[PDB]
Amino acid sequence: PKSMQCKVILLDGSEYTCDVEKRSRGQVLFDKVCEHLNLLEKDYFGLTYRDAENQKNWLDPAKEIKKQVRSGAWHFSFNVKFYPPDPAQLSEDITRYYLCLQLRDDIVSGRLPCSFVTLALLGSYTVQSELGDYDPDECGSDYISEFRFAPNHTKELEDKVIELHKSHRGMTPAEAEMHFLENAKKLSMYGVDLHHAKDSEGVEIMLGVCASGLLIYRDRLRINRFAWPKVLKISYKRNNFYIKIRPGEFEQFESTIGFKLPNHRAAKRLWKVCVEHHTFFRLL
Ligand SMILES: C[C@@H](NS(C)(=O)=O)c1ccccc1Cl
Repeated sequence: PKSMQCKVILLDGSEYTCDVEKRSRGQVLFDKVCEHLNLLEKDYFGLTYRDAENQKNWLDPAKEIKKQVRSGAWHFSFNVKFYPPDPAQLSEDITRYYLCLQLRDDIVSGRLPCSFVTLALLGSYTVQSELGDYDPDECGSDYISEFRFAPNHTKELEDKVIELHKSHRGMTPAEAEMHFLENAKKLSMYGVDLHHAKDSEGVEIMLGVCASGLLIYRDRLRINRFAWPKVLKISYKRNNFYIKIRPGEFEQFESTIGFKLPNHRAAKRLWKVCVEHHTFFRLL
């Protein structure tokens, strides 16, 4: 039996290596990674890989790994797939911990925009969790933390993290992690997966997929939002992604909104992430 070596970037930035039989389905690798992480609440997570145009794809746990990575290296990342709208309801602190690690990367990367004060508050909870109670000894007036807090660091931000850290004396890691989540979960881009698209008039938009529904970011003025109840059906054809919207009571006919995606693969990827999030919505 022939086995392929897999490399998985974990959310702490470390590498996990294991072997699976070469015809293995994604679930086999995912189960190994989750066991390594002592993770039981597995349904919120997934593995991604980078394709031959270097975009993120979810590894489908039901399909052979070889038919998804195809020509590429068996290199993957471990990621949050479904962001819980209420992290306080997860059963395990270790689940909340990995969710925090993912969000820290969402913030540093700029995928999750955050005000100065929220960047500092989130950072303050990360420090409390990681180092425990504030200590002046390892924090001079010139202190800069090893922790990455934001897409752009300033001395201002470092100082505000320290000032807020001082207020958390006696907080345990699980408590600090829960506060981090209670704040992060309220950010307007929490758990929003963004896709570049053009509207039916060829105007560049962003489509966001999340637990509550679909977002169309035409720009800062006019964000259209479709709760999952409002979406009748989704479809893709060629480079096109179409959404059917229920009529208001007594209107007779649903409306169709069409979008142009970069290519066929980008359309299919959007479709699949919408289907997966809609099932998520359905079962909450
Ligand atoms: C899961 C998906 N099915 S379908 C028939 O492909 O549109 C769906 C069905 C109703 C609303 C939204 C979505 Cl995403």
